Amino acid sequence: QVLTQTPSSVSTAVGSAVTINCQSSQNVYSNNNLAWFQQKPGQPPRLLIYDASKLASGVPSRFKGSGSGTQFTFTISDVQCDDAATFYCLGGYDCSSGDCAAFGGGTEVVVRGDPVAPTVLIFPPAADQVATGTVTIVCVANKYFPDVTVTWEVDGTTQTTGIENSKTPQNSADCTYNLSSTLTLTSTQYNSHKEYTCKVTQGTTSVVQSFNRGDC
Amino acid sequence: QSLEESGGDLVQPGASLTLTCKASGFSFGNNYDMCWVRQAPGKGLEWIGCIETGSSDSAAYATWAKGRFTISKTSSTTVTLQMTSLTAADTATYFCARNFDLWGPGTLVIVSSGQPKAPSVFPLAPCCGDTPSSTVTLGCLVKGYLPEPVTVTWNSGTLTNGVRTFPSVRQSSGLYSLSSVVSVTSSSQPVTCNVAHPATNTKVDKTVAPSTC
Amino acid sequence: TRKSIHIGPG
Ligand SMILES: [Ca+2]
Ligand SMILES: [Ca+2]
Ligand SMILES: [Ca+2]
Repeated sequence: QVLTQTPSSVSTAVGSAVTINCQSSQNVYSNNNLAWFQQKPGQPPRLLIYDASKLASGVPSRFKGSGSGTQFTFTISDVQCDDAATFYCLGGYDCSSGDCAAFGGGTEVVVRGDPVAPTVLIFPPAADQVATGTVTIVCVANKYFPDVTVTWEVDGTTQTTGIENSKTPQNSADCTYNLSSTLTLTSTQYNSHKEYTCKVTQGTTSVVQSFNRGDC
Repeated sequence: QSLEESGGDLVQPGASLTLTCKASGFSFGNNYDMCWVRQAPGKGLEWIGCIETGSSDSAAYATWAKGRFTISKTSSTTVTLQMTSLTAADTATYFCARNFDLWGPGTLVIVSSGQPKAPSVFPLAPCCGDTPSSTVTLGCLVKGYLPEPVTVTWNSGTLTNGVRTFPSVRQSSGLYSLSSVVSVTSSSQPVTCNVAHPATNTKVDKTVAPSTC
Repeated sequence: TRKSIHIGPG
């Protein structure tokens, strides 16, 4: 039994409605043993709808499911920043003719709220770091939307390697992200340069933070 | 009424491992479908199998699991998942659930021959020369650990607001790194990050002071 | 005998 969930991702505005589809290779048990879940990062799934269209106790009525047999849809009305998550359908099947259950592959829902420009912080390597032979410089972009790009520069020269980025989940209140970007170099490399710059760009507006190695 | 899974661990390929699902505020003497579901890092949910705790007491499995894993009711408040012949394909968080309605927070299983490595922790503070005032954001960089996860708290869990702990990234070395930062009303609290790494049985504290001059 | 999986309130 294979349950095909589409789309794999969607971006939608606060206040819109949004729809997800699930299509089954065979009828679910009694034509309606089908459920929908919401899952946020680091958390277990939360049951939203069961029996195709019944609302789980305590779930907001702007969540709605429908369908029967092999074709099912799930719709969120009046989308909120709090809804940003991954959603899954789950089918229950006749145990005597195949497997008892199958999950769909998930839909990541990104929610577009009001734009916010980031503030930016740069952190020079702690003194203990250079001794280890490698040095990691950390840049943080706080509370922003929509997405940004990050550029590292060392003495004016754009870096093209040694960079890793990590982004938080969307804030449940205002849709904003936070981002950490790290630049990693050998101590030899670090000691042979002066100015270290982190540039965070949103549209055509950048915020730039820098330090000099010998100033910290 | 709640569930908690335990027994997650780092194990070598070929190993066996038993996870436990513990019930609180109710018991398995009533009729429920107690099921196990897993999720590989960054991937989707996958059904493993179920045991009914009522009459019939039926165990059923996904075709891929059948014969390699068992699920059984071991007391009025415990259900187990026994796994054998583990490979990297089995690395995941493992959840148990009651009627797919009540869920545990999950327990992590990592199958790998890699050897554990404890994190180095370094403080993060604005450059000596960064001007006043009012607020200040401080942090800890947690670098070079294996395997996941680490847990970070501030002042032993009493500092909770204004904390951002970024998801880990697997660096070019093969080891993991993350940062945690916290905004604190400036020139006040010396704050301390507590970094625990269960795989190496280590816990490190690092006290961070704003940069004076 | 088990027919399927049970989802939701019993
Ligand atoms: Ca798609
Ligand atoms: Ca599945
Ligand atoms: Ca079976």
